[PDB]
Amino acid sequence: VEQAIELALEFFPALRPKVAVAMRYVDVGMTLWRDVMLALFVLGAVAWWRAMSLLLVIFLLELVVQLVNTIGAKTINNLLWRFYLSIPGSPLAKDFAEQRAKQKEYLQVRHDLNATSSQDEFAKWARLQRKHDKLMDELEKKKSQLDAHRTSFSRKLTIYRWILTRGMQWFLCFWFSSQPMFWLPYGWFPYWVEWLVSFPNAPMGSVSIVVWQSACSGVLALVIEAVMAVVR
Amino acid sequence: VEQAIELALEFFPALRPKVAVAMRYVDVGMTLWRDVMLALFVLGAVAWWRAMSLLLVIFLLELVVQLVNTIGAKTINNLLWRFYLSIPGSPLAKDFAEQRAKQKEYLQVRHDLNATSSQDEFAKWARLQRKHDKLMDELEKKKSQLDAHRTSFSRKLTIYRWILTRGMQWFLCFWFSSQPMFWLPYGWFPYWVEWLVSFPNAPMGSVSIVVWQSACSGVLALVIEAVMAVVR
Amino acid sequence: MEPTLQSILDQRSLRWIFVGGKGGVGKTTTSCSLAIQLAKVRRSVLLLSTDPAHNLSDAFSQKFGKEARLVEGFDNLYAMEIDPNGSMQDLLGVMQDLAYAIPGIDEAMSFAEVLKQVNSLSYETIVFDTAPTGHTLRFLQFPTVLEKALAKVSQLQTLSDVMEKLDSLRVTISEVNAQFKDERLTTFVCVCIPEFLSLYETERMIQELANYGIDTHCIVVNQLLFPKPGSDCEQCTARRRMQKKYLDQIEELYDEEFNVVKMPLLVEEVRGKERLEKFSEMLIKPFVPPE
Amino acid sequence: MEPTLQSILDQRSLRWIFVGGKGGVGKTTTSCSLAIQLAKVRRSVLLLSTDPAHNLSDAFSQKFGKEARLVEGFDNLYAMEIDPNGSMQDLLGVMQDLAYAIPGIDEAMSFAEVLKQVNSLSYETIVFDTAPTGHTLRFLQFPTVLEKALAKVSQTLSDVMEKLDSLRVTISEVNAQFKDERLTTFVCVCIPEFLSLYETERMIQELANYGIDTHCIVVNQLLFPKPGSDCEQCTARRRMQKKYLDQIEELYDEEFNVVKMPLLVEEVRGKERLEKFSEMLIKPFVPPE
Ligand SMILES: [Zn+2]
Repeated sequence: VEQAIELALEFFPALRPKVAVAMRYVDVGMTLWRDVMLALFVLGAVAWWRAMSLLLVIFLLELVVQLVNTIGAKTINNLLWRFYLSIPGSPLAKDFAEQRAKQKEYLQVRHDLNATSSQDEFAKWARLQRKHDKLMDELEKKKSQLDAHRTSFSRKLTIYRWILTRGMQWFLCFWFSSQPMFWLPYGWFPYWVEWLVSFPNAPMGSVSIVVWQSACSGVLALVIEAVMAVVR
Repeated sequence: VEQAIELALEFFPALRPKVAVAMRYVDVGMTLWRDVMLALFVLGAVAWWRAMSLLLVIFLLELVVQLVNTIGAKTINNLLWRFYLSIPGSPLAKDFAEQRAKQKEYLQVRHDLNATSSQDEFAKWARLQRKHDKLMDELEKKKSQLDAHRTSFSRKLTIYRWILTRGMQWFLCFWFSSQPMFWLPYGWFPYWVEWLVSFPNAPMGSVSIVVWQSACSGVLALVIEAVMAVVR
Repeated sequence: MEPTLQSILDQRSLRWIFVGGKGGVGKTTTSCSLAIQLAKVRRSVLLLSTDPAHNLSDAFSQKFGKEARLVEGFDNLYAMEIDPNGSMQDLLGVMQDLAYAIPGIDEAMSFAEVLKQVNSLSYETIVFDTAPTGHTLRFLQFPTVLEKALAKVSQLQTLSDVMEKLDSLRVTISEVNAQFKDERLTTFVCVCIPEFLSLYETERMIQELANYGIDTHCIVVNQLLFPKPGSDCEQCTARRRMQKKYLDQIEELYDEEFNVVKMPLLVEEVRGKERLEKFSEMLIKPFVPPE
Repeated sequence: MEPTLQSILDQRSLRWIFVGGKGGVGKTTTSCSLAIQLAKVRRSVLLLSTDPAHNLSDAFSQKFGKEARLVEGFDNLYAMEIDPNGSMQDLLGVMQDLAYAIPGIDEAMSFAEVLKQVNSLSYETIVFDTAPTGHTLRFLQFPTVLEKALAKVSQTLSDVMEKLDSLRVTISEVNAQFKDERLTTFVCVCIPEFLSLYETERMIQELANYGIDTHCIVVNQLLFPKPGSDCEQCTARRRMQKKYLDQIEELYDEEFNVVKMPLLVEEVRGKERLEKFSEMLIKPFVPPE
């Protein structure tokens, strides 16, 4: 991984730059491949103004992939925090308020503890200390209860979002696959490239919905990095 | 995962067996694919008795892949334990013996501590307690030292074995690639199957060494599970 | 409450008596006084000491060892001052590494064979005495220690023999810990003296047994000097004045459901049979002057 | 060794003094007795106390609040018997939620504002008083707590972040002002019984486990036998008090100093009565023993 301990063990043995140069040329094909998918997405986007619904389905999936990028796997539950600071009919938020109320009596008796004297109220000293370790055990019982419920709620809503994400990531390819989305100009692409359409059953000469599924995330991704120039 | 809580949340919404049936047919292709690799391993095994050295190279690589299966990533260092209980010229095992010697004085003075009395030798009481926490700090210093050296030695020898493993996993495909390993009978396989020989530069109608690299691990793997019947 | 230990005499179902605290209080005098006062109305009472102050010899001018016996002047006084280090002398190499694996192993095995020697005979009741608390209170954790020990060796000469021996230690210590929480035959008393820290660590011990589920009802104090009529030392007056200040706070807590045993310091380190009888008699009839 | 505190006297570059221990010893009377002969040769000495017993009210019959002042009969006695719970009074929802992960917040803020007011002026030396030890020396963790406070977060938010950064650099320089050993000292107290010797011995290696030495140990209530007159209690009490007293003579008499302070009749109050008690810390009275 470091390419330094591998050189520290390369001394034990006694060509390599030929494969080193021969490997790096292959990435040019995939970068210009994504650049031509960028140009065909530009020409697909111009054709809608002068002239359907599935493109808007991809339009919503772009904001889904954006939230996939600017995901806070904790901050989604930070939205769930104000989600559950709202409902008064919540059973759990009632005990959450009782938790904060007990925290108020905790800090209150701790103030009365340190305010008290260890000389002439030693009986009240011990009664405070007993109430102190009385409440100290029930404190983290709620930390075991509610944070358990919270991480289970996260495990629910991860899949609850994941269904809405990958259901559209596999339905688009299930249905409306043979039905051609649009027809490529005759003669622009070699025969072997057109084959891509043939494998999902769509008629030869039209495009499928994959590069629209996966690589359109890169299309807004540069606009995502445009926002990286906006704030920073 | 359970497909029961997923049905408990399927009631919130209002086809599915079409994808259920369309998915299950794909595994037939991979099972008959492994059955034809089984038949080609049978015909490759018959061709050696009536007839070389690279088959013995694969023979050693089979025991390498076996140790890859019955790998103990700790138990390799269990071999390293008796490896380093052997050399008297080791610098580290000298301090390991000094560690056990200090452990002997530790338990000795701890016995003299608990054997002593806390009333009439209170100066010796404190001198014992001071020597106790004197040695207690130097105890885990060696646990930080030698176990660090041990995990670094493991990180060295993992790659030291990994070179001997993947160097034979790629050299074989580098050299002796165009040079044909053996010739397929004329007319048994369709032209498209012969495609595999054509890509590594070996002449059409002969085979290369891939299925011998990866799928021969399955050949002894059932014999590996034969050992699962031997002990159990 | 009733300022005596008469309720300790009255329950015939009592079997085990625990007595302790911290140093500087003279627990041995309380121990032998409790033992001899128990011998008035009991059948077979055995004392046992593990504190390295070999004090019962000084209590009776007679050497004792690793075997019980009857001492003179009594038909019920049996004791043997033993050492915890004898089991490690029995260890005197892999078991030393096991003793390194967990900070305590051999002391529990010594305690176990001690209790097997205890339950070998047919004795009525027994009593105890211990060291400072951090090395004392781990005997309650000896079942958890042996649980860790068997969980360790279950992953780790014949090993089946020490497996069956440790299983016998397991079931024996489970019967002992089960007998601990029954509370109809196991009691505990603690002692202290009128100053700050002596009173301080006392409630720490009480809340310790509170978080292990063992109550008590009796707490003894020591050296409570009451003034002689007429005669006075001028520094003794101020010592008594400050002594009452810490006394009344112990009244301010433990007068609800505990007992207070007033015991004055005598002029001599009380030895001899008859002197220990007169010293023990005050634990039934409480002396009270007008104060 | 030397039975006095002369090394504390002629140093004159000291700035910080830590004196505590355990209760029932009258350590505040020892601290005032130290400070009296402290100011006899000095210029600007300030007392600070934080124990909930307001002992300086008993010491001078004059109430001290949250501001320094001077009491009569002196030109240098300055003190303010403050409470740390005023910082809790200063905290009377996220800030109150911050008490969960770290149970100690207001004590570090109190040491902030107090040591800021201390280092505001140019006083020569200060004196201190503390709670019991496990609640005392947890203040040494304040650089660690503020370390993780700055690690917790790392314009209503960043301004307090810069304020806590100023608290960070201030507490880092004051902790750098601690291990110098030419201005920061420590004296512990004890009394002749078992447990006081026990927890004092437990106290010493704690400052050894933080890299702070000591050389001065004070004992208290050392009873002396009266010639001619005799009490039968005091004989055996003298025996018991000697028994531990000789045990400490095997302990510390090679690199520590032993202070003999005998008990008196009453709690010594008032200035002129306290002066004779404060006299014994330099000229040690010694009967023939
Ligand atoms: Zn007297």
